[PDB]
Amino acid sequence: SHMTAVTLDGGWRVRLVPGQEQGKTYPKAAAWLPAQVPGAVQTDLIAAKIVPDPFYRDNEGKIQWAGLSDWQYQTRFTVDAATLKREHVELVFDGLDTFAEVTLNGKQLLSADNMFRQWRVDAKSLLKRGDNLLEVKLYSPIKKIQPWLAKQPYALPGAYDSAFGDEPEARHSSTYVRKAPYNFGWDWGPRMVNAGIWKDVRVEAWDAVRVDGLHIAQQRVDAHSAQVQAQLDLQAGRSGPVQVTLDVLGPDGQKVGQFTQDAVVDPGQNRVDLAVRIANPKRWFPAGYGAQDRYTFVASVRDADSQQIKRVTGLRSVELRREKDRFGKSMEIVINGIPIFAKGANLIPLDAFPARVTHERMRSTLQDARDANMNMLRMWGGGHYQDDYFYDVADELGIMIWQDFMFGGAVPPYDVEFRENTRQEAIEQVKRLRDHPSLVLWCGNNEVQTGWENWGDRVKFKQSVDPEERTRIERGMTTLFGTVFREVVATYDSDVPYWATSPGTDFDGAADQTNDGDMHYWKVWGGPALPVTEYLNVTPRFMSAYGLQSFPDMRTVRAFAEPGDMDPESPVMRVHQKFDKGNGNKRLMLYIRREFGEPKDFESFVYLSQLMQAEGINIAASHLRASRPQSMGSLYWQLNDVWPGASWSSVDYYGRWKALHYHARRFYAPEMIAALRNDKGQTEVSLVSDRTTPLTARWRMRVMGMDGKVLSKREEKASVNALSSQHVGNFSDKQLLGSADPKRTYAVFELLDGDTLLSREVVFFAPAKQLALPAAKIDSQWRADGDGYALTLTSDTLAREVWLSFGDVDATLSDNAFDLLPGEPLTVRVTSKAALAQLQSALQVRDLAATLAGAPPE
Amino acid sequence: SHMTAVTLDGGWRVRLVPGQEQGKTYPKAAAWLPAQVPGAVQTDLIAAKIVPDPFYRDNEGKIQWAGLSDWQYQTRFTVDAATLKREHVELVFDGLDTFAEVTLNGKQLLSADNMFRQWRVDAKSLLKRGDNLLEVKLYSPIKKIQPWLAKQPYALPGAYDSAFGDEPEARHSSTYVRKAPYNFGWDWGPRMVNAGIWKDVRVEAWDAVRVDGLHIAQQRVDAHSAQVQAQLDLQAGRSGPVQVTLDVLGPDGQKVGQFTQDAVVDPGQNRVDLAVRIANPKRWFPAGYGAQDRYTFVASVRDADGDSQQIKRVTGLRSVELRREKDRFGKSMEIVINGIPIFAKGANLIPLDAFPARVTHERMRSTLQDARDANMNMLRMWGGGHYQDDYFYDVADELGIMIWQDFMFGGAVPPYDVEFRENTRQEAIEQVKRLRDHPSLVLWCGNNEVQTGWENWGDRVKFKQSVDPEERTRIERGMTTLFGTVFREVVATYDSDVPYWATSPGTDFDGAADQTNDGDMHYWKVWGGPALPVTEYLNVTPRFMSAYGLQSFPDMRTVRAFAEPGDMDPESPVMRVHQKFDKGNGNKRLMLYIRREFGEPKDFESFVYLSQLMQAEGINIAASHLRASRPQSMGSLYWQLNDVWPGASWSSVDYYGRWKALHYHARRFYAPEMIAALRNDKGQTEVSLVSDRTTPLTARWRMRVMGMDGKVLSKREEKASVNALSSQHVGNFSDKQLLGSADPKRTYAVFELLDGDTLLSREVVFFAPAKQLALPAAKIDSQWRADGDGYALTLTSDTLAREVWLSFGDVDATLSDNAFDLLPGEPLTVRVTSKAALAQLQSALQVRDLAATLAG
Ligand SMILES: OC[C@H]1O[C@@H](O)[C@@H](O)[C@@H](O)[C@@H]1O
Ligand SMILES: OC[C@H]1O[C@@H](O)[C@@H](O)[C@@H](O)[C@@H]1O
Repeated sequence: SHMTAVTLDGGWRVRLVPGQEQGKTYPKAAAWLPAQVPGAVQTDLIAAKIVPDPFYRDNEGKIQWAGLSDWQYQTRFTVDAATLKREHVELVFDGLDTFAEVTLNGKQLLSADNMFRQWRVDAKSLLKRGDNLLEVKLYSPIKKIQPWLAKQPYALPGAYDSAFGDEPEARHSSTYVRKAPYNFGWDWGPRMVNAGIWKDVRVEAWDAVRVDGLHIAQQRVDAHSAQVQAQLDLQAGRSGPVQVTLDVLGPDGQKVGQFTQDAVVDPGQNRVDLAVRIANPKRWFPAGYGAQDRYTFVASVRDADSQQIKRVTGLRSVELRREKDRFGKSMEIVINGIPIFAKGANLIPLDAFPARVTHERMRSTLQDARDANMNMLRMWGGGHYQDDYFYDVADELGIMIWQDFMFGGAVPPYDVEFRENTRQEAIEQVKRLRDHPSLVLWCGNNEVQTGWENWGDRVKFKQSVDPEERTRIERGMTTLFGTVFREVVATYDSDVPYWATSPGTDFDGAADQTNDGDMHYWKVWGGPALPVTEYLNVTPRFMSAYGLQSFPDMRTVRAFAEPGDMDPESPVMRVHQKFDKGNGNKRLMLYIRREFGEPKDFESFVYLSQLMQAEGINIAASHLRASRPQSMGSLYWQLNDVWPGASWSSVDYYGRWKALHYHARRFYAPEMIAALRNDKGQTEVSLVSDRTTPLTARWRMRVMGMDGKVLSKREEKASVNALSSQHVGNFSDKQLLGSADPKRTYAVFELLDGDTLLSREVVFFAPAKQLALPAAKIDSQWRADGDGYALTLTSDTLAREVWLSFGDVDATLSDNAFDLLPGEPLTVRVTSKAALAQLQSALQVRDLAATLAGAPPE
Repeated sequence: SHMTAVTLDGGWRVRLVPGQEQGKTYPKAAAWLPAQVPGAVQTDLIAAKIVPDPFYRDNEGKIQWAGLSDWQYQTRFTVDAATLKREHVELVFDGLDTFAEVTLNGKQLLSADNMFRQWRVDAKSLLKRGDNLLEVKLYSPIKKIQPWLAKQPYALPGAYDSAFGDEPEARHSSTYVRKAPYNFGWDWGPRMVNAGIWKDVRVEAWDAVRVDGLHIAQQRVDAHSAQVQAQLDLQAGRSGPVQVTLDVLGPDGQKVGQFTQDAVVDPGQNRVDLAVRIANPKRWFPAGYGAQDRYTFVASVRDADGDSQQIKRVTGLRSVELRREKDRFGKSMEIVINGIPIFAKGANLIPLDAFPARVTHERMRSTLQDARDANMNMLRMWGGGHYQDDYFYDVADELGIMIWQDFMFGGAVPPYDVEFRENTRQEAIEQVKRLRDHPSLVLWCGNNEVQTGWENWGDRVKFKQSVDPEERTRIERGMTTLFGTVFREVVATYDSDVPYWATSPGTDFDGAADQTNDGDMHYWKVWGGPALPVTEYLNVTPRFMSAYGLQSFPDMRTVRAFAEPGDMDPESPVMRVHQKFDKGNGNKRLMLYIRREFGEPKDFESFVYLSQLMQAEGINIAASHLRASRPQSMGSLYWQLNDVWPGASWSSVDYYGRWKALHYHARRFYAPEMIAALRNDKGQTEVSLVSDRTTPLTARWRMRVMGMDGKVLSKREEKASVNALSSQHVGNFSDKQLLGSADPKRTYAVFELLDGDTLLSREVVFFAPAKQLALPAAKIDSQWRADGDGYALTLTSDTLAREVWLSFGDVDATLSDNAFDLLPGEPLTVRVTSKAALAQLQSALQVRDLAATLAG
């Protein structure tokens, strides 16, 4: 009949290839173990209790040997009556990580060398009735490449040194292998050089025609119409007639149209195209700009006996607008003719072990983005291309994906074999992902050009080789990221833009400029470690990375640590800090101390760390939105985590929100007031509106003594054009304070519609550690709210950065890390299965002033 | 209703833009003078007798001012009431050379800055009933670019210095303007920095829909079927229905398919694609590999008003593969057409005139027929020229001459600014869309010699090592983007069934340019550089040879056309002006090669003939060697086919279309079945039977060793079976075996390939340079016979006569053969084609041979 597929994900065992030193050291791993597919031998070893959980305390080093070893997977499967007589029977590996040799009933069947490629092999003649034996050998990429690398004239500038000394300094095998770069350890992740059959394996069988894919190519989309072309790829083993029927369903569920096309297919590849025009399309818009409407395209193929394939897709135009203006050349994402200031963050993998990521976690990550008012995530090139399901959720929720190809910043080799291996990966990933409306941009890599131009080790490298070799290496990069990826996108996903490298100017000129293209800014946190107010002096056309570190939630810390470890410079805490080769808690202390002095205890440390991060990023993100149209994007580093540890994330490994993620919802709000005080004692006030209509609204400013008294009060009408930022005042300290003590005085700025409160920013005139913050009495009052509750908070005085917690009880909050103002109640919604009485007793309430009180000197 | 178009080519006049010093110097140019459109102001001046013909003697210099000046074209044209009532009225310029500013009824209309671009402009609101005043101002690219260039930190390497000192040394404006590189002077052509409206101008008007193009996109083609997509590009002003009908006609003009598609168009651009599958297609094949079968696709577009417009494409169904596979010689490079690996046999094609606008269809056709007649299957259209006229490509489709199409970059390092890059991208798009449906265009190529120059030419090396390394990286990046990304992407987007090639010679940016074991090669160590003996050709065997050559002078009639008796000396000022290699001192290099083989020419006419013999025989060695080496090499494109003006060059056919000896030899060394008998410098003669047939060749070959005095020394004959598409070595003979102590100065060997009694191919081998031989004194008998339209001329020599050359003074006549060897006693009949009377022909007939030329 039609094609069939059977998944070979069960019955798998695994062990060390016989003869390795690791087999003597780990004899249990020399014998067969149950193996997960999809999975990793690493997680297989963990499940079998041969090694302890590498995420817990200091166990990271105990599993490093597995990445240095060669592995042998085995399974047995049966092929039945019907299957063996089909005209085609193929084995299909969706993911082999990475250097793989596949054997079927003892005969060599496939060599593989790309974690991101799908491998399809003709199996029919080698199969048999009943028991078949499938074997997959996986070779350590470190062990494989290093002996070859040791013999080379030079090693290309790579990624991170091994903390375990199993690779030479500045001689990294990772740049020579198409494998997720973060597997080799990063500056927020452990070194887990995974080996695995990390995606599904199938037996597939078919007769006359195989349906190789469906793509809805959008040719032009506007409000009047969408002209699309449904493109069907068909493999035929012989020449014959086919009949294709295409059904098109609206977002409402209605029936838009039915379309048919007859064709004769010929042996090999065949393309059958059906044009569809939709009048007055219900287009797909990013979050905050309308509905995430989508159409469904269902095609059937009758050959000489039918077959079904379905594509859900969203109609929209995408333009990367780069227009000359007074700040140079712009960079802005334009969806359905709407210029969208990009609001979001950088997305890294969801786990050190990618095969074990649940749908729930993928969905949760995106819903977190959504709830924090983000409209774009950048999928950073040091990770892996995501699961289909992840992209489904981004389509549904309206989170735009800026999709890096998976180059993380190492300098690639220029040999043809590497290039062509990478091309086929690119083609496969672009074909896989192209029909997701959320995928609006493709980007060749993370930071390769800017590293080559600005990082000391690249600069030293490129000047130490002969200039003729430098040209070869640069020609390699230019071709890979300027031609190969660009052409794959142009061929297979032609309606979306391509970008050579982030950050860059698409190879027009140099990387990382402030008046053209995008920028990653790291002079704050990294490098000279400048004060966070320096963020106010940087304004590129698009900021695609910047950030600050903080510790995860308390619950998360207890999850990888035990009381003996509860110190910023404990061995276990050090292991969980990956920045600045293990001594990055000093950098964190630097920033914490500047604003808050010395934390009283480890609890306050975690909190202050999250405040330092949250308040720092608020400065930058607000500054950038306020600068429109000078800037048109803010993607902070980073959204998420791979493991329990310190990082730049706003949401930790267990989905727990940091203070940053709650602040993010505010500074990314559709209507926002920015009031940002610079180091010159100048406070600039702007009203920002992402609305497509005019905003008629008022704003007010109030100057307050911390003793509770009002000093001055101003209010004005405001008319803000659509999609703009309007500067509405610029106030020196003298103007705001008069002779009032800066250490005892603050300012409140609010934006209102009618008198519904849209946004608020509270301004201070000194580092918090120098303030005379009042001691707040905060009043709790609960109330049923259906399945959840309403918690109302009232403070007699200013309370800064109020943090609500419930110990180990499970409850999430509509808001947290907020300011309370004198006599002004704030109600949050508490979601929890726990009863009112238990949330009563569990509730802990922390604030800045109470936290700073009783603190030691520095 | 349906779109209408009026060509605005009549009634132009032209003059210097007022206010220039040249207006004082050339008062007649300051006044209005008739202008020809298409044309050049240069040729308008010549027609007006304001300057003498720059092709004649040393008149080149007298017209240089015109390239340094700004020009004002003007014409009046009428627009009727109906046109003004169409929904759309546009002016279209197919070609402005180059920096142009267009004005209509005194209002600025269009700025243009690319010779190779088409410019369409909305004109309707500016037009008026009755008379309209159209003006085009053209600005000298030199005068415009040089003051800017002078303020730059460096100038990019590229092109030729001005022999007239009107641009500083190694600071060339041409690099920065999109204009035919050879206009600024080249090493076989004069400096004619043309300004002109050099292609047609039209007023076009349309209502509901404008049909912007038809393209037949070949998806897959084999013997069993061709799956194609007829792609219609429709411009609409308003939303509404269209019905498209498509007729498909086979090579015999009979309908092989009929198709219908309805669609609704919307404002702007629309694509209507019709899938067509042709069962058992009659595919297009290159010359020598079958018929040049073509299908005609006729589309009719009924718009929403119910009006119909027709558009047509004649095309050829064929698969093209650039096959590059690892083998014992490295990595191959061969073009494969309809599954047949074709050894490429041909030459490099340059423009047909220094003034491309006056080239006739007749000259285009004749150029391609010459190639056909010399057994060529491929011309490379070299990037220093211009994209050719539509008609030229039609004729190539017709005759089966494949075109290797360079984009028009000739070797200069280009600047890396975005504006230049995007200007060029639009030129690429427009050219690829215009040319894509010619089956003859089988490959697109980024440029001529940019990479190999950058890597191997002293001035580029010096230049790139002199700038800051960060600047070197910026320039290299600009190149790699332009030639590696932009052009590749245009071809992939708009002509995706043909291969793209970043640069000739090269490896497509995989690695370095000009390798012997990967990609193609331009080889110039013979003629150029160290100037090696021509037998060194036997030592050079790249995977594909896409340029190489030797110079010669043009036909004596062509020489007489541009020089007078007083000028007939190779070092006369006039002959030097017409020698453009090495700053006019190329006759030194020419004499080097001539003297090496033949000694000192007797007189000037002997100099011309020996120059042609030197070139013919030298190229013979190389071309024969490359074919005999198959599959090590899989292409021979010699530099060059043709000329842009009368002068010394590497061409085999001169500016007036007169065949040189090389062209007659080319027909022999490119013959489908060929015997190669090649003696190297160590006295070893390798004999190969070369067969381009797609079937086994069952044949015999033979050899006869002869004394100059007529005696027969030895003979041997042998049956041979030659595989399809192959070269078979069938002997290697030392001088000792061939000569057996006979004097090498007094002995020759004849090699022959036969099929049955039919002689297919003959090679005559010698054992010493001609100037060392004891060539016998030949007595050549000639006898004429009427042959219907023309005449049969039978020549019979009593001794060997080498390289017999037939001519008729200034009497016109063409020959079926020339520059041939006569063997003692063996008559050769040549067909003589001529309007002239037999009486005049017999009277004018001159017979030259090598021994008599060398006899002093
Ligand atoms: O250093 C924090 C992060 O900053 C980003 O810009 C990239 O360089 C990442 O690879 C890195 O992990
Ligand atoms: O030197 C003769 C010719 O050689 C070719 O390879 C190119 O370099 C041409 O530009 C040149 O005119």
